Amino acid sequence: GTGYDLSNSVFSPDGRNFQVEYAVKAVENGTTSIGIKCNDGVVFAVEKLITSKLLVPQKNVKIQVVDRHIGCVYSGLIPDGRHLVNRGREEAASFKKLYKTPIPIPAFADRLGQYVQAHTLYNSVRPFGVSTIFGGVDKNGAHLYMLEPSGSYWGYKGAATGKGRQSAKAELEKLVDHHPEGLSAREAVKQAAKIIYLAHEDNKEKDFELEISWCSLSETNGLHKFVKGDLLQEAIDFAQKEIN
Amino acid sequence: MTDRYSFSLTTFSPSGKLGQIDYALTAVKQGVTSLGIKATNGVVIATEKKSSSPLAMSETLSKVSLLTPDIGAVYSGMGPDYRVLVDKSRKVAHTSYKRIYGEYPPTKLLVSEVAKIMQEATQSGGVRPFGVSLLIAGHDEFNGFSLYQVDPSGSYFPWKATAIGKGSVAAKTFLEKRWNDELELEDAIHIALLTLKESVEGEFNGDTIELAIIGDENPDLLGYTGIPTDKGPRFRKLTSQEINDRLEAL
Amino acid sequence: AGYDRHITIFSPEGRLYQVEYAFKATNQTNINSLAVRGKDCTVVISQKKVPDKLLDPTTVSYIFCISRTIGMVVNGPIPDARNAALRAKAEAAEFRYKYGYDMPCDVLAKRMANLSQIYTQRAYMRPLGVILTFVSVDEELGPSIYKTDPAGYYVGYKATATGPKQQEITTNLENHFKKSKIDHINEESWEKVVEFAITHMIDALGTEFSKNDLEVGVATKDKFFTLSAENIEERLVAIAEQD
Amino acid sequence: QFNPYGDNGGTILGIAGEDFAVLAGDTRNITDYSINSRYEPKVFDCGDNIVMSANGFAADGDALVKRFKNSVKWYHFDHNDKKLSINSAARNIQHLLYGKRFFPYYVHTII
Amino acid sequence: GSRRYDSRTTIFSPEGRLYQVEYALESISHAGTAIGIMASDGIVLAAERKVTSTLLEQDTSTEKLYKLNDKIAVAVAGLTADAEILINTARIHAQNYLKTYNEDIPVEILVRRLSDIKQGYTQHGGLRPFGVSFIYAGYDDRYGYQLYTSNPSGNYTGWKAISVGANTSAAQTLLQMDYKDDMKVDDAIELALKTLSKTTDSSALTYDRLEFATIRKGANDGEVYQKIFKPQEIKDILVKTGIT
Amino acid sequence: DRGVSTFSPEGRLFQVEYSLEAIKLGSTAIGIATKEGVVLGVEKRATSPLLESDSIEKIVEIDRHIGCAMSGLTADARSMIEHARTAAVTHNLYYDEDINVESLTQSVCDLALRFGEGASGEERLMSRPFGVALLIAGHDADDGYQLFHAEPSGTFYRYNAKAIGSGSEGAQAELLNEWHSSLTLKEAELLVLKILKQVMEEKLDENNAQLSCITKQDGFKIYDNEKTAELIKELKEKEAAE
Amino acid sequence: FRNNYDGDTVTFSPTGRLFQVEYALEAIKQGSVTVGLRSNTHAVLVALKRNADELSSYQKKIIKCDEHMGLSLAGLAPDARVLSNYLRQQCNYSSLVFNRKLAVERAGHLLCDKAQKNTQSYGGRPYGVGLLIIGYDKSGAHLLEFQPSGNVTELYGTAIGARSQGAKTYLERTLDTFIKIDGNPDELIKAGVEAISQSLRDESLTVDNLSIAIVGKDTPFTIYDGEAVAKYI
Amino acid sequence: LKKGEVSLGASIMAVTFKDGVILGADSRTTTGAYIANRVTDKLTRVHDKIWCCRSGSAADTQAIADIVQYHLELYTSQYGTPSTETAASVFKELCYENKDNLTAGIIVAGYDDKNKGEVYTIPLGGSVHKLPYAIAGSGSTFIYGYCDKNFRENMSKEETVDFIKHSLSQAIKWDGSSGGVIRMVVLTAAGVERLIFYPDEYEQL
Amino acid sequence: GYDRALSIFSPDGHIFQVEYALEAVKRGTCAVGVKGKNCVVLGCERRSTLKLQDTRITPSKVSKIDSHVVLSFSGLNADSRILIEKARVEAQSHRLTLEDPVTVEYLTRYVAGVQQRYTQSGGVRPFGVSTLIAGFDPRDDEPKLYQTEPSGIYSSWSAQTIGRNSKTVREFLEKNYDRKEPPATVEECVKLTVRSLLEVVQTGAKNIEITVVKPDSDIVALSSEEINQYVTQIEQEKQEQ
Ligand SMILES: [Mg+2]
Ligand SMILES: [Mg+2]
Ligand SMILES: [Mg+2]
Ligand SMILES: [Mg+2]
Ligand SMILES: [Mg+2]
Repeated sequence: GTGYDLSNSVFSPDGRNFQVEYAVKAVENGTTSIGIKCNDGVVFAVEKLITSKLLVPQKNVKIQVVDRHIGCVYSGLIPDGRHLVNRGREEAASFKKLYKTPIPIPAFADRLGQYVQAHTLYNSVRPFGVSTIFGGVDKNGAHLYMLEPSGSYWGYKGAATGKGRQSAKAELEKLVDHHPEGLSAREAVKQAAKIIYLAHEDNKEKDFELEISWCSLSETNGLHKFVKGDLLQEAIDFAQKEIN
Repeated sequence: MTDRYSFSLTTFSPSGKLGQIDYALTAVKQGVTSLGIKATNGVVIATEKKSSSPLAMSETLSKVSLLTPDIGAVYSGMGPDYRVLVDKSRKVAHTSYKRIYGEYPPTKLLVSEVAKIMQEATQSGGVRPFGVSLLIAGHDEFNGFSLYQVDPSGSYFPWKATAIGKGSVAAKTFLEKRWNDELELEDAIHIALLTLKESVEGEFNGDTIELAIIGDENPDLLGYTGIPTDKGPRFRKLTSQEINDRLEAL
Repeated sequence: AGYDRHITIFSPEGRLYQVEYAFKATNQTNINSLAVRGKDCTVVISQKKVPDKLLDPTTVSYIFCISRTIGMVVNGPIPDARNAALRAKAEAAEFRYKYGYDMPCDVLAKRMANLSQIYTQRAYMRPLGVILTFVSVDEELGPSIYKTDPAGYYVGYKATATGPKQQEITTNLENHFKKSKIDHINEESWEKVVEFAITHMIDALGTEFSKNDLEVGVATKDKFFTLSAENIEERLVAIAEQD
Repeated sequence: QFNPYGDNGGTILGIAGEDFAVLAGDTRNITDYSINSRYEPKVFDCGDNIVMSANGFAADGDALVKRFKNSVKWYHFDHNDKKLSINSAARNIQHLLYGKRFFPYYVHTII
Repeated sequence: GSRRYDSRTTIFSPEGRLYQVEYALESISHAGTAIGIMASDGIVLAAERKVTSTLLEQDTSTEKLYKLNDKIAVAVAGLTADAEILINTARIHAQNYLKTYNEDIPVEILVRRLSDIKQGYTQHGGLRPFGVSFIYAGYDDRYGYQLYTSNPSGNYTGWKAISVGANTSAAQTLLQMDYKDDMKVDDAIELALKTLSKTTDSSALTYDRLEFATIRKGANDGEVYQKIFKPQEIKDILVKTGIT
Repeated sequence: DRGVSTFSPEGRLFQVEYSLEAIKLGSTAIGIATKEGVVLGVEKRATSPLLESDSIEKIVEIDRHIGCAMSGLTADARSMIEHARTAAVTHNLYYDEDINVESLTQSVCDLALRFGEGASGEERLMSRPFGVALLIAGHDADDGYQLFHAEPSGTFYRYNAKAIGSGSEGAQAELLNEWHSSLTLKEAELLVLKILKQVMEEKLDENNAQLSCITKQDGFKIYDNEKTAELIKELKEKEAAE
Repeated sequence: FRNNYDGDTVTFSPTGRLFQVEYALEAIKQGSVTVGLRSNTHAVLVALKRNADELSSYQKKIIKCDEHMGLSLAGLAPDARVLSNYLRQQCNYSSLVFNRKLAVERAGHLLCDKAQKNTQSYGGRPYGVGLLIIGYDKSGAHLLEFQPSGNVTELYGTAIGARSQGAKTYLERTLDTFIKIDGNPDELIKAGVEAISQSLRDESLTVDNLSIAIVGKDTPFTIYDGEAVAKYI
Repeated sequence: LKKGEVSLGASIMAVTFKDGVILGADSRTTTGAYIANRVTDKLTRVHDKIWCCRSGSAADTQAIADIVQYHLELYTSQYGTPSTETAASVFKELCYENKDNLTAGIIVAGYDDKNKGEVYTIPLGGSVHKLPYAIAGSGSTFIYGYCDKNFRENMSKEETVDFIKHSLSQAIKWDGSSGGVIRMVVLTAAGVERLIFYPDEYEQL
Repeated sequence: GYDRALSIFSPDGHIFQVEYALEAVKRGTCAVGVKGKNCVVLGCERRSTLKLQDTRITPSKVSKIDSHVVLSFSGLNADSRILIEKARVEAQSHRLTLEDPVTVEYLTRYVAGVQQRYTQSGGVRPFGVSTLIAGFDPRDDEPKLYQTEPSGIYSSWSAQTIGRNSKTVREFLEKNYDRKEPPATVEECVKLTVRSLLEVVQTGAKNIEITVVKPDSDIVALSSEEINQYVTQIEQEKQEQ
């Protein structure tokens, strides 16, 4: 018979959770966002589509901070992402309240993971329609992670999700092969901007806005800050430069 | 989120059949054979240890369980369902009886308590029935020895001897011929071994069989001396060697 | 009526298809693992496959340190695996607080199996698609391997294997134990048991391994730990002399 | 033991004329023999041409005034900007006060 | 969602009938017949056992006749386990009334309460009804010997003679034939047994296939005596009447 | 099956639209707003001649200054009237004044979409929308005489005249043409009577129709049969002219 | 195909769509048009009100949430009442607890999260109304567009409802011009009316038809209805 | 302190030094003037290298320590080894949040490789104070002067053991609620060392 | 926890569960009530599907809600009990708080209200019962008779009937009951009632039960014999012609 894909927690005859798989489709129809881990931090960047000239420039911020050291960006259904970040924040606070130290990145990742996975356990809830790239700096280094609708997550050297995910991952694999030493946050910011611009070709019909942020032990103090001003324009230029 | 399944999963079909209960009974039919025989001075419950691999350590999986020092149980059906039914039965023996009356419950009543747990799985919201049938054997001061069978519906009945599972029809037949009301426990253990041999496909020995009796009080299994009113548990699982010794007198 | 294949209710044959489908999900990762017991240790070996060159190899594991003494290897999707690891860690800690002693591997297995049985009976809960192999060197029982599955079944093993190629590994181990006649590898050092393990996995799967292709956990009295790439290599370099 | 109340002093006075009304109150706030402030307003314009003062334990006074000004805000919301008349404001305040009948606002209010 | 799996046990059919109740009554019609006959000096309850064998312990058995009080008893037709659930709540209600009023509970009060519980499962809750029909035989100072009956719907009625379970139409016809308002218990016993004998679906009516009870006010005493016949006593009374 | 708070592919809530259909099967009710009062008239429609018509309550007082007429599954309105009355009295208690008619209306309409099966948002227990529409008419100092039509969808509109019920499409058409900013109470009563007379299956008499009005001076009053018979008579004559 | 995947919001389609949400977005499309636009000093909402017959009132589209913020609705009015109430409460809490005026960006964030909860749980139903939120906070003038899917966007101008696309184009053209109408409230409004009058078709905007709202520098959110919109036709 | 319950009285202190930190305490518990246990162990392990000295109510401190031990075991299983600051925070949370029903003055001392030795004192109110060394217990009043005069930062193990030994003997000398043996627990990179000093030694110093 | 919307609107504006509840009423024994000038009589037919009943005990079809108000019904017997019990409790609760027994309209509005609640509350199905409630308000002498139905709709009747074949007997009352001379006597009121039931029951004495309710808590159930005397006298004003 059929019908194994109408209710969330149901296992199909081949062991798949179809509802989680359709959620992934909502993520693939979304904007591309990436994360690049560097020698002492992480950089996140995302493509923001300009639906029209009426959108106020630089105001519809998509990258989010959790606590003061974690950055989160996601692709898919934006509201679902906000929902996940709100939980992330409650979880980070709980951790700091009881243990005093800000939440380690590996701990935080699992917190997000268990919550997302929880949404694949019952038919009364819908899985998250987003893949989230996040990370920051903690007691022992930088960490970058990517979380899928199934609740699956792993650590990354670079990560990409969204429509242009393939070009991005392609460009990301180039960086990891040429620079095994690591990448300075400065270069990673530039490279992230590049990767997004290049990835932007997978959606070349609308104009776009670049958003970058980073958390670096030397450039931001292990705190999350958005890339604004001089720093941002330098990366935009470097991007429109290596395109042709 | 939340268990919104507050409705019955077992409902009456147009023919008056309780679907899930009939299907649970079918699950019980495909299970290994277990039997119980009641003698004048004891009861024996037995089953085969269908080890699902030779790398598994068959001793770490007890199919014959002690519920109270004078009551034991065996089953045929879904093992995990039985395991949780045993935990619940050992507990209720305490909560609804020992903590109130200072003594362990009589067989029929403990039986009645397990049965209620099974019936509710047949009507409460959002659950399926238990896929097991149990044979509970025990003793108590005022009723003596007894053997009861409890089905997925929650119905229970007392037996002189019976068998459940795979070859229960053939076994119930072997038991009807061999059973009489003058049997000593050793004779029932014997007949139990014979009945089981026919249901058992392969190797028949003390490491592939599980037998337990409810008989005389075993002071050597009490663990302490000094109090004379409590004389020891009547439940005793036969060891691998005790079974073999009896298999040779076939 | 026909929805009997979507929730945990009996099919007309007395089967629970959702449980059966949960057993197929355990094989979705294409990772095999095996566990053997030494004279005073227990080792679990599990394959490690890192496809994407963008992943941080140090975070890809299906072996979890449940408590100071219990280790657990999961064969199944990572999200369900981690859901189980978290619960097991909580159960183990709570047991120690309440009862004053460390939770035995076998008792942890029984508990996790009982929770699984529940998902099998209650329609709102879906089974987790994972098989859990718990190992330790119990203070009363000695080296131990208890494995639980989606049906809520669990039992203890002399050794065991799990994954898509379970049968090849199992027949291999089975043959070794029929040949030696004992229920454990007769070596004193956990290092040799680890070697025995890796050797038999190679002999069984017909595959050669490097240091980044294996994942190893060892249980000894009072501790369970995972081997580093470098410790594994030393194991690999020691085996390339019998073969 | 913790005493939830205090006495911040002060005196207020309301006089109704034919076509006007005044509500005056001194400006000193005290605790026992000390002056907390020489200028701490105790009479407020609540909107809708209503002045109010809740004199006694100042924390309770601040709270009631805060709640009443809010009541006026919601009255407009819930009743198409209708003006809250003094007799209505009065009945409303009776309800605010009696709401804490068993843990009173230790104030004497005048509007 | 979960609506998908709900059988809706408490809805009306287009004809105003309760599906589940109608189906429960069908289940009941397959159970061994239980007969109750009311005399001027006692009541008789007789019942035919379902699913037996040579090996079943008839001595230590009770699957059809249960004592609810020293003055009230029921005969059960349907699922034994469902019956035990209800029987126990009835036993408690009887004791609650005794505690409250220091008088034994009048029969109809007990009957009404039980029926009301059955009715509840009929109008709210979403649970299947109890597949049981009861014949209540009891005595009290207001109405003397009484006999009532309740079914899955929760409707109850009173009778001079009644049967529940299999072959009711046939049994009721035979009862309505040989029953006389001035009957004596000894005479009621015979009729109950005669009736079962002619409606049994099995070979011959033998003792091992019966449960029998009478509630009599033995003139040489005062308290009403409920007697649950023992195997040998059923064999004895079966001969005197003439079924051998 | 399909949920109770599900949207249709057109963006309409299924249960609310269907609710609206049950309302089209109810007795007609008409309300007309003038500058001397608001008239509310309703068709009684007894299902048989043995029914004592005076026990048919389709026009009810909410407060001295607010009355209302109903059409649809009339039993559904009982809880609605209870709420409206309690809201008005409660408002008087809290504020020592009369509740505005819009406010009373809005309060009633807040109940409307409070139906569903655990609809994530708040706690709305009512398995289905209401199957009755209401015409609420009254007077307050700020906006004078008002007539409102409250639907199960939660939306309510202010109307100079409005008909609801089975003969509504026809009746509303007449109202559209006969209403003008200068009608008198007496003229209004007559119109309501006339239009009810037109759409009704049975012949209108004082026993199968009911009139009422609400005025600033006397408040809400249900016209007793005698007052209406005279008005009906006064109609037979005014129509029998040209 | 559809009745399989559109019965609850808790069900994703095979292409990753949320049909109940998309159907909600449709109710908005059958609602009357409303425009929002802002300069660097004021933000205006202009809304075409709709009636049922020619004997009824015209349903209000603008709701004041606090002295510095308000919105215009399109779609299911009961829902706008539910969401503007929340906004009123959130605005109130900010003032009461922090003595702070709620930022529009925050109001938007709050609205998005409230809408989302109704799209991930079973039994619920998405909100079926769209809102244009204008306000004047510490960072100036703001206009936000809220859609039931939970997507809230900050804009210079916009419009929602049936035929909204017309005014949306006028604004998209007139941007360079209206973004500079500083210190002149009446002009901004006029631009808003010009904008809204590009989505007309049925009739011409009359005195019973138009609704305008403005907020800004020294202007508390104020609603002009009927009588006072005469000077703008 | 509840009427009649066992009191720890005590003379407890924790002192950080070059190699790490040392905890010390007496071993007397009392119910009035009766010594309920003359050889108690007030040095409690909540983690391998995180210990605490208990004072106040015996029941309360055991209950609290039992819960901190649990929270830290679970922390460890999930996030690795906890810092002393984290252990102090868990202790604080329990002491502060239940201040109305508990009488517990707890000193938390621990060793880490990044932070070396650390001491946190959690007094009756539930406040936490990180210090070079801390003294508590009823016998502590008597050694405030002695301790402030003789403590120096970066002392050696030998010197620290001596300082703790002299301080507590004085504390034990004057306080009736302190007595028995002097127990110490040395926490360093090398491990955990348990020391015990009998009356005959400390009494005449 | 169970709160599934069982009564909901279908495409055409009907609530099936309520409509199906009515069908249950259509299958129940007929009940009729007609009022005189100083009395109300309630007649009911006895379910004849099975016979050998103990008339002494069996739940009567007409039930006293209080000393002055009675309720009869047609529909699910079990459901009637729930309504009757709620009514009896509310009757005592009214005496306790208002210091005066319930009027008949009040009691009716209460029962009807309960019926309606079960039509728009989650997890419950409507009552498959319609009732006839009759009696006299305290200190008043005008007879009262009301009828309630599953939807929760209620109203008063000079005479009314519900249950199987009610359509038929309703037709008998519509052209045999005149409000100008309502049965001016207990005797003639009873006769009219029996007459109406005879047009359906099909020649059966014990088949009809009549209950007569007069002012000031005087309620009596006529005996099998008292009624037979009526059927006889009735077969005369039919056979003489
Ligand atoms: Mg991927
Ligand atoms: Mg399940
Ligand atoms: Mg489910
Ligand atoms: Mg006023
Ligand atoms: Mg001392």
